[PDB]
Amino acid sequence: EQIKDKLGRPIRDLRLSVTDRCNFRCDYCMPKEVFGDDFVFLPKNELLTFDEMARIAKVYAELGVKKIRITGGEPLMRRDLDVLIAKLNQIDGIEDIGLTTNGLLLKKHGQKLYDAGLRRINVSLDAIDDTLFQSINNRNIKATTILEQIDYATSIGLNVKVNVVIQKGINDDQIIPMLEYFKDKHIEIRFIEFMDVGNDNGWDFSKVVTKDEMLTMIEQHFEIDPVEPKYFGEVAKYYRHKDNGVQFGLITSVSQSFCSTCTRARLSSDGKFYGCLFATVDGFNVKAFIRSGVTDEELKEQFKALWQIRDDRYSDERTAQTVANRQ
Amino acid sequence: QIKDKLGRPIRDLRLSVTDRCNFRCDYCMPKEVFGDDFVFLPKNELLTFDEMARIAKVYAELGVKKIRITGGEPLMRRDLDVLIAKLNQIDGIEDIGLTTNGLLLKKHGQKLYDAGLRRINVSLDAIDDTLFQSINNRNIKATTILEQIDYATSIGLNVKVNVVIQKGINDDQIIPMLEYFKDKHIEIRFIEFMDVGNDNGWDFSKVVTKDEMLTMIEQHFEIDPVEPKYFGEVAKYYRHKDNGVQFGLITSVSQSFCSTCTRARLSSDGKFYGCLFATVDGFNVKAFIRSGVTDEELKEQFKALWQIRDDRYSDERTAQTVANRQ
Ligand code: SF4
Ligand code: SF4
Ligand code: SF4
Ligand code: SF4
Repeated sequence: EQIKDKLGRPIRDLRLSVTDRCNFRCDYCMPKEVFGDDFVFLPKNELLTFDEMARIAKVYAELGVKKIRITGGEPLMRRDLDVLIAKLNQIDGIEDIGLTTNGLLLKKHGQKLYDAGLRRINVSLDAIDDTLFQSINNRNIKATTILEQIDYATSIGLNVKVNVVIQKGINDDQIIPMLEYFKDKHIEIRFIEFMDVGNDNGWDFSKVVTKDEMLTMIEQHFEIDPVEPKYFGEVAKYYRHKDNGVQFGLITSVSQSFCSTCTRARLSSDGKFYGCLFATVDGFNVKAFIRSGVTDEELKEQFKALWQIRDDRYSDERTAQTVANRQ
Repeated sequence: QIKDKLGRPIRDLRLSVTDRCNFRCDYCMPKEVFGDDFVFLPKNELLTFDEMARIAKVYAELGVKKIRITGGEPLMRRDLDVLIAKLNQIDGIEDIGLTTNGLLLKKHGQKLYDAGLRRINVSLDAIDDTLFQSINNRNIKATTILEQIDYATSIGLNVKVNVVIQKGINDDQIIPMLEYFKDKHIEIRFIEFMDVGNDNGWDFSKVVTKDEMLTMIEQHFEIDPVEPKYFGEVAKYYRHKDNGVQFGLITSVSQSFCSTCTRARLSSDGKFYGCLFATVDGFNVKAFIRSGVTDEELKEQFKALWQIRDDRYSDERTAQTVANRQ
């Protein structure tokens, strides 16, 4: 029931990638140069079905999983996503189901999602200036559009948090406007440090605004009290606006790596297992495993086996290398 | 550049130099355990200053740049100045530190300075005179150690103060001690208390975390964060907005830092440990060296001990505590 990996970390979260498609082409994720006109995405049948996803989640739930986060791609591009949600909403032990999206399709699908049980979403928005944000998504989408979508999602009863990845030299200046806009809207926003491994290969701080620097900027425009961790392994450092009372987080993904508390399992859109967001090599083929015909007991012992040999710790590895890189 | 099983390099050597002490702290060398009964290590079963020197030279070639002298109380070791001198003559040990309870600084502090000591850390767990004797159990007033800190400063020694905080015992010293050392222009640091429970996770009942520590301080003081002085700096630093004196908070438990841990350790009886915690007896350096061995062979041996190191005791606890809840 509680299974731990080789670093003593229990399994708690399941990340389900639902598609390899996206409606954006953001330079650090799906740059046009690689996913341009030529690129073949997965054939529809090479994706896991909703039934398969639900059966996988049922079994991980028996091994201690309690949260599932839906990702892609842009998840909202996957047709009938609401059916997935309904089926995950029927699984004992799963207490939270989240989704992250760029939000463009929230007016089109939000209600169906909500109807099937979706209550929380994370929206990725890397800027609030329209011209900057188009330079980031590369698909001519205005930030104003996404603001509108966020307000729709809110209006229908979704709780919305925003995630912002900051790259020094690109969206530095988005921090204060975005803090402001979402303080107004009583919405929790979170600024994430950019992860970029140089040639050495430790962390490339060239760009890279750390939590510490970000904080220096913030405190000059807003008056703030830190907010004590709700629980023990909690990733984001939170701070409160004295006003008001509205929270925002800072995610020290590079300056202060958190592999020691990382309880996350991942299934990719092509149905393979990964024990870390980074991975150069193909994972165990869960998809082909279950398609060969297997019992639930068989699946469960395989997921258990996969977690018990997990020792991923990519960021810590980059931190140790970075330190070693001071010869 | 030699690295361990977690890609951590060797950069720091901690040289324990005695097993003796002039205090008898309840939490460390209580009179129950180390009474007047106790036979400490005989002179001859301690590493000599020459083997220590020898071991530093070799570690230095594997990348060690810093040496911290400890023990129980380092200043009870014989002619500590002669060791400090020899260590100071090795390329390329850049730094030598020493942590003491400070009692003997008026006695030995100039000898040490003359020899090359420039930096020290004084352990002081209280500033209140009554409380403090209840801890050190040898009738030593905090004020006595304050005075030693002052003398050490007067002769050029750069001083820092380490306070470990336990919840039921120490709490109320945070603020007075920040006030006293802010006045004197001395960096003080408050360390979180490490203590494992039955379930083998952290025990927070005796902990005042960094985060809670900061709420007590921000009330009494006007404060700014201070950017890490370098990636993976351990102590979180803050400064008084007037004045400009910095203090530190060390998050032992609320945030394990095993991933940056580059510390090799040698005990008073001459054993190597890769971690401050460690049940089993460590590889016996004193017995090795004392047979017939060359520098190249010593180095090979240290190089091998380090390449096989996987210690991460605090992360282990951290992960367990996450597993326990629940
Ligand atoms: S929207 Fe998200 S998934 Fe799509 S390219 Fe941008 S970062 Fe990637
Ligand atoms: S780098 Fe991988 S192992 Fe570390 S916190 Fe991120 S997902 Fe977890
Ligand atoms: S002074 Fe230090 S070594 Fe001596 S008993 Fe106290 S804590 Fe232990
Ligand atoms: S617990 Fe051991 S490995 Fe971890 S930082 Fe402390 S001494 Fe180093």
